[PDB]
Amino acid sequence: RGSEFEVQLVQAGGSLRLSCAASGGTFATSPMGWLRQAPGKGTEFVAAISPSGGDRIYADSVKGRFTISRDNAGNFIYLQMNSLKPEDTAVYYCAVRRRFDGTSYYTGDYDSWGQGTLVTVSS
Repeated sequence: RGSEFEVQLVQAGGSLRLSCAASGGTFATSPMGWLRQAPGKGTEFVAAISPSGGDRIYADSVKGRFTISRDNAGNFIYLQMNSLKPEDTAVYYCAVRRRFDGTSYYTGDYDSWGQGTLVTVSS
């Protein structure tokens, strides 16, 4: 479903797998991430994965519940969301790291890419 973006309804304690695709290995060289915007809130950082697949970092509010991965051709990254809370209700964006002014946790170094996904968690 959707309106300006894709929509996903889930129930608390459920799981969901977001996916984000490019063409021609667009982000084979780039570090990647997921950002989210909860209503009223600024964009926050969720997870990031390096080109090698192996430097994965997590907002402490998703650490241990979410996991990030990618393919090797540079076309896909996934966000595997488990133990969903109603606190996780937000619009989710995959993002390319295009600048290197801060750490890998810095939402400012990321550009959202493609089309967001509203994940509503019903208590």
